[PDB]
Amino acid sequence: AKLHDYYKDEVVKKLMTEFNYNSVMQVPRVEKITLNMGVGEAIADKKLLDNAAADLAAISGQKPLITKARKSVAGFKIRQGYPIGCKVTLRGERMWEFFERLITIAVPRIRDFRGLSAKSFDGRGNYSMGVREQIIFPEIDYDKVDRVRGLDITITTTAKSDEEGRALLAAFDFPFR
Amino acid sequence: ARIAGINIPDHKHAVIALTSIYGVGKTRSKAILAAAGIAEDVKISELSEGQIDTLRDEVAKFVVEGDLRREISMSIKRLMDLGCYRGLRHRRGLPVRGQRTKTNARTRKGPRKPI
Amino acid sequence: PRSLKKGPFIDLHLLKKVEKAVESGDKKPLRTWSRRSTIFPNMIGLTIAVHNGRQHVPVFVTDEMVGHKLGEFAPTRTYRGH
Amino acid sequence: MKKDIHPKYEEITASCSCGNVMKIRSTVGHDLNLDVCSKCHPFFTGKQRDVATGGRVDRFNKRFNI
RNA sequence: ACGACCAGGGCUACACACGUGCUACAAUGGCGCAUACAAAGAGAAGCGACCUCGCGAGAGCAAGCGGACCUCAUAAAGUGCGUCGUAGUCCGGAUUGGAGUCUGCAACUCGACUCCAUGAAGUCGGAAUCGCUAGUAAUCGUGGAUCAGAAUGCCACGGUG
RNA sequence: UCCUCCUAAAGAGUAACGGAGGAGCACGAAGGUUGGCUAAUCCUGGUCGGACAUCAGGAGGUUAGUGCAAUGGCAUAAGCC
Ligand SMILES: [Mg+2]
Ligand SMILES: [Mg+2]
Ligand SMILES: [Mg+2]
Ligand SMILES: [Mg+2]
Ligand SMILES: [Mg+2]
Ligand SMILES: [Mg+2]
Ligand SMILES: [Mg+2]
Ligand SMILES: [Mg+2]
Ligand SMILES: [Mg+2]
Ligand SMILES: [Mg+2]
Ligand SMILES: [Mg+2]
Ligand SMILES: [Mg+2]
Ligand SMILES: [Mg+2]
Ligand SMILES: [Mg+2]
Ligand SMILES: [Mg+2]
Ligand SMILES: [Mg+2]
Ligand SMILES: [Mg+2]
Ligand SMILES: [Mg+2]
Ligand SMILES: [Zn+2]
Repeated sequence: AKLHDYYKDEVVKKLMTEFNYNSVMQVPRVEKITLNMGVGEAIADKKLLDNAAADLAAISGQKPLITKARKSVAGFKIRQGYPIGCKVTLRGERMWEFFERLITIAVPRIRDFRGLSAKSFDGRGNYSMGVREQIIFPEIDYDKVDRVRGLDITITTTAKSDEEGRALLAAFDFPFR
Repeated sequence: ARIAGINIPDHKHAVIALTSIYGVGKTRSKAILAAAGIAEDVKISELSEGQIDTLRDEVAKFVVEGDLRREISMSIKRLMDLGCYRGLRHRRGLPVRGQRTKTNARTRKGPRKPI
Repeated sequence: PRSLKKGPFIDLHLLKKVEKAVESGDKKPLRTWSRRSTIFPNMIGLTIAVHNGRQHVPVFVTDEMVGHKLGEFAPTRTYRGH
Repeated sequence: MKKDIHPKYEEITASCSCGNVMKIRSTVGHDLNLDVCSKCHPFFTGKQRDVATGGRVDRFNKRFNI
C-alpha cells in the first residue's frame, strides 16, 4: 500500500500540471496486473503443468488459474480443452505490493539489465513486458527450479494513448532507456 | 554466494570458487583475495558477511560479465564490418590466426562433415 | 606486432608521396605496390589502391583502419567455394 | 479472496548493503537481504562504461609519437 | 626467349578421404612449498654468467672464454609436507579478443615467445592392424646439425626401470 | 425401406435409369430446473512463442456454434459454464 500512498498524493501533482486536465478522472489509473507463465510443453508430464501452477503462485500470494486452450490447432498438438496456460490477476492493493517488489528489487536484479525499451504500449497505453527467467523475482530457492521459463507481466491500466499513458509509469522512474 | 551478477557455489574454496565468474582466473582470483584480506582455503560458506560486502567492492573495479561480453562481441563485430582479414575469417567461419586448413580446422568448422 | 620502440613502419616512397598528395588534394586514386605500411592518422580520408597479387584493389581509408597495415583490405587469393 | 486456498503473507525486512531498509509481506519466511539497490544502482550513473570506442588517433598517440 | 634483372603475390587456399607423430581423457593423478643424483655436446659477426629496472618474454651495464678454466645449464621423473574428492572436474588445453618482447630493410596473407581473459572436442576408442626378447618396450628430461628469427619431426646421450 | 434442399408453376400434394447429399447410432449427461455468461476473424504489444498455443487491451458484431447431412430456426438464446 506504500506506492499507493505515494500515488494519490504525489503523482496527480504532476499529471494534473503537465496535461491540462479538469477533473481527477482524466488522469490515467492502473487497472490490473496479470501474470501469464504459460507452459506449452506440459503434454509429456502433468507435473510440468502443476509446477508451473505453483512456481508463480509462490511469487505473488494467490493460487493461479490453469487456463485452457481456446480453439484447436492441428500443428502444436492442441485441441479444445488442454490446460496449457497459467494466469494470475491482481487488483487493488495487492497490485501495489507486487509493483513494489517489481520496480524496487526485481527490475535491477535481472542479468545484463540495461533498461526496458520505450515502446511496449500497443498504441493504447496498456503496458506489456516480459522477463526471461524466474529467480529474478528473489522469492525462490536457487537450486529448486526444475527448468527455467519466464512469464510476462502485463500492466493493464486506464491509459488512453501512448503519449499520455507512459508518464504514469515514468512517474515511478520506470527504467526505460 | 550471489557475487557480482550471478551466483557462486559454496562448497568449493574461495580461489577455485571465484573463477566461476566470467572474467576471473587464477591471477585475478589471488588479486582479489590478497587485496581484500582473506585467506585462500576458506569456503564461500563459513565466511562472514562483511567479507562478501568488501569482496563485491573489489571485484567490480575490473570489467565483468556484462562489460566483458559486450566489449568482446563489440570488437568482433567491428573487425567484421570493415573488410579486415580477421573479419573475413570471422564471417566465413575459418581459423583466423593462420592455421593449416588442408586438414584440422575442426574447432572452427564445427563437426566432421561429409558432402 | 612490431617492437614499439622502433616506431611504426612506412615506406619513404609512400610517406613523401602522401604528404604531397594531401597538400595537392586530388582524389585521383593513388596506387601503390607497398602493402606493408602502418596507415597513419593524416592518411584519414584517402583513396589508395594497394596491389593484391594481380592488380590494384581500391581502398578508401577511414578513421577505423588506422591501427592496421595496408594488406588487410586486399584479400590475396580468390575463393568462391567448391 | 477465498479464505483458505491462498498461501501465507507476513511482513519481512528487505535491507540492502547500501542501506535501503524496507519491509514487504511475502511467503519467504526468513529475513531476506538485498545485493543490488536501485537508489544508487549503475543504470543512471554506470552504463556509460561499456562504449570503449576511442579515436584511433588516440590509440595511435597514446603509445608513441613521431 | 624456354635466357636475364626488379617490386608485389604463390607454395600456407579447403566441402572431404588416407599415412605418420605430439597432448589428453586423470588419483600410479592436477596445483603450491622445500629437497637430492646424471651424460653427451656447442660457442668469436659467437656463448654471454654477476649486478639493477620489468608481474613475464626480455631490453640496461660489462667481466669471463678458441675453452677439462668461462658460459649456455636449473636436470625432470623422484622423495617429504600440505590442498584436491570422482564432477566435463582446480581434468584437458583447443579456438577467439585485449595488451606486449626479440631477431629482422620488413611478421597483413605467414614468426616464435610471455602475461591477462576465454575453457571447445574428449570418460581408454569399431572392423582391422603396429613395435619389442634385457638395460630391451614403456614414460622422463638435456644437447646438436640446418639457422638472423622459426621444428611436437631428425640425429645423439643419460635417469627410472 | 426411411431423412434434407431443388425440379414443383408464391398454400398441401405431383413423376422418371433426372440434378446433389446423410441414416439403420449415441447421451447416466450430451436429461429436468435454478443462477450466470456471450461469438468467427484480422490489426497492435508481449517469456522461450513461430503466419496459427496461452496473456493483454482494441476493431468488428453472429460472417460462430448445435453429438452428425442439409433446410428452417435460434439472444428470453434452443449456443456455453
Ligand atoms: Mg575468469
Ligand atoms: Mg590463464
Ligand atoms: Mg622475387
Ligand atoms: Mg609444400
Ligand atoms: Mg581419419
Ligand atoms: Mg597434487
Ligand atoms: Mg648455437
Ligand atoms: Mg629485474
Ligand atoms: Mg588447467
Ligand atoms: Mg590468458
Ligand atoms: Mg562431450
Ligand atoms: Mg570416470
Ligand atoms: Mg635455430
Ligand atoms: Mg633411454
Ligand atoms: Mg407447393
Ligand atoms: Mg447432447
Ligand atoms: Mg501478433
Ligand atoms: Mg438454457
Ligand atoms: Zn549494493
